Amino acid sequence: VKVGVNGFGRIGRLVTRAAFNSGKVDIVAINDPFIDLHYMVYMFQYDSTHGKFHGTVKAENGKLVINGKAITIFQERDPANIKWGDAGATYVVESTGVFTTMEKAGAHLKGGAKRVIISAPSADAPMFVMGVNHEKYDNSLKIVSNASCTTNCLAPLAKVIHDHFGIVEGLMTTVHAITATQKTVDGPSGKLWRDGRGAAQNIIPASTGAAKAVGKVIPELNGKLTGMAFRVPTPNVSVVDLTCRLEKPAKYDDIKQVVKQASEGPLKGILGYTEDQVVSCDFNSDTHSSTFDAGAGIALNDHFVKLISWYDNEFGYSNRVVDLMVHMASKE
Amino acid sequence: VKVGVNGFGRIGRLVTRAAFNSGKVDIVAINDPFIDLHYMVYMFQYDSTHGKFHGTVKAENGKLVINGKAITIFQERDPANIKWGDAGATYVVESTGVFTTMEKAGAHLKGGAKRVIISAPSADAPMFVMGVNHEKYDNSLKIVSNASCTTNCLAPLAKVIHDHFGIVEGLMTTVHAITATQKTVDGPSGKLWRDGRGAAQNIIPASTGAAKAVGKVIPELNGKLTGMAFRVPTPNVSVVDLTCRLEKPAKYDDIKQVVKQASEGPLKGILGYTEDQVVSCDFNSDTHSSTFDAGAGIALNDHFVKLISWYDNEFGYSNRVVDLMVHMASKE
Amino acid sequence: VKVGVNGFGRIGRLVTRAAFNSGKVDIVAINDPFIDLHYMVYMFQYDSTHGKFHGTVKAENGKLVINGKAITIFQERDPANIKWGDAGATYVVESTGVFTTMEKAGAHLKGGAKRVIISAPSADAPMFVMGVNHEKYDNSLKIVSNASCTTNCLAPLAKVIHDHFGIVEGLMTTVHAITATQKTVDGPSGKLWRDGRGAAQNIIPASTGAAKAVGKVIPELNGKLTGMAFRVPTPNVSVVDLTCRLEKPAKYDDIKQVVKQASEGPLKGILGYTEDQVVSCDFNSDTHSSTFDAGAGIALNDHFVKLISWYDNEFGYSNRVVDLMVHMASKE
Amino acid sequence: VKVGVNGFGRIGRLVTRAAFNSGKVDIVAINDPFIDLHYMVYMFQYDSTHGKFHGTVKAENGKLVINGKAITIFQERDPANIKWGDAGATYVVESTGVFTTMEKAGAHLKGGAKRVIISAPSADAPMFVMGVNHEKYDNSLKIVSNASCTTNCLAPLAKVIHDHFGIVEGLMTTVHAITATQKTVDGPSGKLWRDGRGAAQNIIPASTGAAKAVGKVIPELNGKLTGMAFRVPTPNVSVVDLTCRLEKPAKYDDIKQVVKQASEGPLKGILGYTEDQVVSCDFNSDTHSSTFDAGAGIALNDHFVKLISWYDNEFGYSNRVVDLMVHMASKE
Ligand SMILES: NC(=O)c1ccc[n+]([C@@H]2O[C@H](COP(=O)([O-])OP(=O)(O)OC[C@H]3O[C@@H](n4cnc5c(N)ncnc54)[C@H](O)[C@@H]3O)[C@@H](O)[C@H]2O)c1
Ligand SMILES: NC(=O)c1ccc[n+]([C@@H]2O[C@H](COP(=O)([O-])OP(=O)(O)OC[C@H]3O[C@@H](n4cnc5c(N)ncnc54)[C@H](O)[C@@H]3O)[C@@H](O)[C@H]2O)c1
Ligand SMILES: NC(=O)c1ccc[n+]([C@@H]2O[C@H](COP(=O)([O-])OP(=O)(O)OC[C@H]3O[C@@H](n4cnc5c(N)ncnc54)[C@H](O)[C@@H]3O)[C@@H](O)[C@H]2O)c1
Ligand SMILES: NC(=O)c1ccc[n+]([C@@H]2O[C@H](COP(=O)([O-])OP(=O)(O)OC[C@H]3O[C@@H](n4cnc5c(N)ncnc54)[C@H](O)[C@@H]3O)[C@@H](O)[C@H]2O)c1
Repeated sequence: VKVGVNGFGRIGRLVTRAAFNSGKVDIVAINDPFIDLHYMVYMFQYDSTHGKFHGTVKAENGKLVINGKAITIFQERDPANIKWGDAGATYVVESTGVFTTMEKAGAHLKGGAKRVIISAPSADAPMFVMGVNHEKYDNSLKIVSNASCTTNCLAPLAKVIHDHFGIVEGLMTTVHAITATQKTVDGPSGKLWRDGRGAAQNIIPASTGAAKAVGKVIPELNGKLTGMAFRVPTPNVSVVDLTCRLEKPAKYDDIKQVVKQASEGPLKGILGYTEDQVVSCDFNSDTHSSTFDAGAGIALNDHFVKLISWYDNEFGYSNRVVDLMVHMASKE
Repeated sequence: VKVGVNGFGRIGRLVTRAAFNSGKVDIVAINDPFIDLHYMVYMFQYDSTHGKFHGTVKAENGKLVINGKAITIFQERDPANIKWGDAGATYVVESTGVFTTMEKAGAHLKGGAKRVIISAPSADAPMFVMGVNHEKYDNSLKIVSNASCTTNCLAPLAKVIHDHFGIVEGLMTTVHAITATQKTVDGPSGKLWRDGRGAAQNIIPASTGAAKAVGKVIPELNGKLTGMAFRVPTPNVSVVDLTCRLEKPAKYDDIKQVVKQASEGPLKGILGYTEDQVVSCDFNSDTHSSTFDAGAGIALNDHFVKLISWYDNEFGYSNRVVDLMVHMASKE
Repeated sequence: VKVGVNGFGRIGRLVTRAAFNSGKVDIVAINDPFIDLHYMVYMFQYDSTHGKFHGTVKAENGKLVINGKAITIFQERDPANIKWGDAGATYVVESTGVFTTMEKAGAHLKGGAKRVIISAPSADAPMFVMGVNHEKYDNSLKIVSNASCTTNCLAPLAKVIHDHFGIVEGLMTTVHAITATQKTVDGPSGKLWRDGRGAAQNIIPASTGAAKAVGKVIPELNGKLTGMAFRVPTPNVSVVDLTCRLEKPAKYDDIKQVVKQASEGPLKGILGYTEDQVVSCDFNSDTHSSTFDAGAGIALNDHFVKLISWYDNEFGYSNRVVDLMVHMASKE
Repeated sequence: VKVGVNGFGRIGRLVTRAAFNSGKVDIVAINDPFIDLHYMVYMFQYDSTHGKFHGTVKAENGKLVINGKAITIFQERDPANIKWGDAGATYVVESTGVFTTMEKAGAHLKGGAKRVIISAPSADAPMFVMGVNHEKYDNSLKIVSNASCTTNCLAPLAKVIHDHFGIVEGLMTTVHAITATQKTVDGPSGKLWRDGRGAAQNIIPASTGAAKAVGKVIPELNGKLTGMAFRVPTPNVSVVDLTCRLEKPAKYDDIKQVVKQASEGPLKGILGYTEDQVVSCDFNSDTHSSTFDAGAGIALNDHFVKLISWYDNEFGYSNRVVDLMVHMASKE
């Protein structure tokens, strides 16, 4: 399938890296009004977090050429003015953070594209998570969402645990790395005041919808989960801390067995498992959605427990975008 | 009342700063084999976290003089070889991290001191927390402990909540700043392998006894609490995240009213209260033990809730050491 | 004397802090289209780098009131649409970073202000540096500039050394803390590509005009100095490293004596001197423009030498703005 | 040639990585009293800066097995008690930082080893630098030194420039990343006071012998160079800033040509060259000793210039150790 990209940021660029890594998806066009053709070369070649690109990159005849495949470049602010059709782009990835409703994202179809994928949650487009509800996707749907990074970590874990023991109620905290909507020194952040204070200096509390959204993707758990977040001064990689009460009694060692079996069968590639003494930098550029840390958790008794799971928020999420589009294309 | 210090580190120096500010406690001797007389002047004058000392500091006749008070300096590795009595030291503060049992800390009395206070938890000496059980102290006790920084934050908050609504069960996480037992780059750390990885780079999980210890200080809650910790890259100030279940039903607003009343009456100076949009740097050099953040917490139901409280782990703890010794002395 | 502020950022707010502390300058109006009235209270009360404000701050009748003085608030993007005169603002401080030429800054006079001071270098307005050329100011000048933070550190030091021994030639490097034009993660930065890479992760080279500009402020040194900069991951405080060649021979001790004498006489308050073992945090909220570090420098010969000087780039500069306006007003 | 390692730290472990990468050197024994057999596996597998080892690692029959080669493990404090001979170790790498003179390092020959290489400067063993004086090595010599990380960056650059234009005099500064002799919070550091202040918080000045040592390795430049250092809060990668005066006149573009030619001929693999807009993270795990940055430097005139060169202090240096031992072995 042939693909386009709107917004060449952290997610936009890493999705592009992943597609050339696989060879199931082919990238044929890119739009970003604030990055010119020569500046694109530089930003794709060099990366502070994940390292130099292994391959070749240059500019020839007004196009971007990676490993020898030529790509068409555009520079528009309004999405209705982009000529996707002429270039041959059948699916579009929307990753600017500015167009997350159905009305707004709809503008792409006007330029001659078939379907659109939003790289964030949505107030009204239907949400999917690979491993959990992806089989509910249908070819009547022209606009869809891949949810948030945090929701892709929490959802696979809660499904296994709910199926085998049963969840009565629960509360979540995430300790999360820094992103591009934060600030270097104290400053203006609009309506959300704590989010504008110095990012290199502070621990910062913040809101999250990620836990209530599990209830859309798993109906049975609707109304039984919620949570919050802290932002801390590391540049990539994050962690989930889930505290919950169970229906059926369960020793800690029984919980471990069930999680390892799922990682070796149906959820291979998505949910991992480990007993080593790891820390955050050990998961930099890891491709899983969720990895269970067996040593770091604890139980008060047979009905009340605390569980711990790690995730690369940039590079894990990027690879789930590509997987989603492949599934979709097999149902055309 | 006149006092001695064994260990001139982060706690040892800041206790000394607090006592000169207050003026009920008087410091008359100091022991540290690794810091000579001229080096002591430099370390007390300048501080990276809390700033310059306002006052005068100099060296005269082989003694350390601050605002005109002369202090006797010693350099011994073995605590039994030290002559406290001769210098006139009636209480000793033990803050080296190496002598935390009753056998080991007992050596100070062989040198002619009356009573000893350990600045950390203990396997066998009795523990106290101002505001919670300090009225159970009595004259027969020669060796005592002031517990940990985390236990001084959690204990006051749980006593209010247990008294008014009742705690059935609960689980705790603390997000904590870096300390002097960590390492600048990957290296050896003994039995705890995760503790030696790079402190400037990582989020690091670790164990903590601070929640079980609440059960010794408040007998009724023995066996109903436990928890863990993460270490993150800030130089000072930490936070508690308590998830718990209640006996009597309670709306969020009712919980707020009960906490504000306690802060304004019998726990004034120990427990604070706030509704402003705060972050970690806002509590640097604050003197409270625990401050409730009303905006950051959340409730699932009338029986299931998440509560949030801040603490300066260096400077809050230092001031509680001083308060304890005053109580003690006024009962001799 | 009564004054206005256009741009309530890091400099705009700290100038305001300095004036209330001193008491010769009085603030009566403030303009910032992106910070509303209630948001202003919060940003002035709490500060990550310098700490809480000691005083009272509140909102009453649509005006901002600090220790009982009411201030008029405006919200305009175009500086010509602003009514300075009506509020009683005789001088205006221009600290947005967007209006640094004479055409552009001229718009403030159309609103009824007398004189304007630009808080940055300028292509065409005349530049002044207290201690060096401030006595050349005169009444005919309606628009002026206070130069950059780096130029206020270098200029006083070079004038002493040129007067006593003579400078043939020289080259400068500054190691500088992070500012608000940098980025949290890899991203777009216009014409300067290196400036947009992750600020928490990297050492970053950049250009600076600060050394050539010394040649406008001291005509005799025109064409004999230039330099560059590196940006590093601290939140405040910077350092100068000057390498130079001399006309008259000079031992290191002779250089020290000449610098101490100037600090104790005609440059008191501007140029400091020290022989203690200092580091960067020791100068946080210091009010000098330049402090000579005697231990850190070194000489190859009696004609070839390396000199080292520290500066608080936020709070030192803020106090020089206030001093300039006093001089000006006492000559009306 | 068969090789042993004393001190399994940052350098000790990365040298071991490099030798299995090449296949010119074979590692057969390791000594470290503070890291037991099972702890060695963990520290070699996982790395915060350079990433997971690509290969296999396990423990079998009391030995360490990497990619299937078995290695003998020892646990001694005194180097005279190690049985190098029995294990078959013909050369020994000394990387503890405690044994840097000829007397002290001599103890290894008593255990039955042939020659020793010190991974640091030395008060009396003879020093070498690949690319510059390695051809002066002789088979009469039993104990030798590979100099410091900084000296391996400066020396190759100064040789090219001195040969083509001539150096009359010069002064150096290095901006340098953090290491394991620093501290997480303010504390005791012995005789060097600034070196014990908080490493995550400050810019710290320090001494260096690296520039005078160039005069041993290049006799003609003895007495014409010296310098100093700043330490800053990044975990790896450093930079050199050399300011110097020339004999023969030279335009900037002439200096560039000469440096590029040397990088493509005799000094290929040791000295690099670049015109792109790079920053520090772009050189993480780079194998060169010195890379010239052409955009970042500047000239005041035809006789007076400032030059800039980057270096991975951990991973560049490690690969030069291995190269030295190969050369040596060809002269047996
Ligand atoms: N950073 C993460 O870990 C992460 C994880 C999951 C989801 N996301 C989501 O992905 C989106 C972007 O995240 P990001 O981290 O890549 O931000 P980013 O700033 O790194 O990237 C955004 C890009 O959008 C471009 N852009 C802006 N306006 C545009 C327009 N009108 N037309 C075309 N291009 C435009 C910018 O030039 C920029 O390159 C957000 O909605 C975010 O919620 C981020
Ligand atoms: N920093 C905190 O958050 C905190 C809070 C509460 C309690 N504590 C506890 O206080 C104790 C001290 O902590 P710190 O943070 O000051 O550590 P630190 O390393 O800053 O201080 C320890 C000091 O003890 C000295 N020392 C070592 N051996 C000695 C001996 N034989 N005689 C005299 N002095 C000796 C060292 O030179 C050093 O000055 C620890 O047990 C710690 O757990 C720390
Ligand atoms: N921080 C330093 O070290 C330093 C030192 C000396 C000089 N300066 C200079 O001072 C100037 C301001 O610097 P800063 O560090 O406070 O930046 P900042 O971003 O902290 O402050 C800029 C402020 O200007 C406001 N602004 C933008 N457009 C405006 C408009 N039309 N009207 C009114 N306000 C507007 C923003 O909301 C913001 O509050 C810059 O030119 C900078 O170069 C900075
Ligand atoms: N870090 C760098 O960038 C760098 C660069 C060039 C040279 N060096 C030099 O290499 C040496 C070590 O540097 P490092 O960064 O690897 O320090 P490190 O702490 O990382 O490694 C030192 C190791 O020595 C072991 N050790 C200590 N005493 C011992 C003994 N008696 N016997 C056996 N083993 C012992 C320790 O257990 C530790 O593993 C120093 O001399 C340093 O100057 C370092």
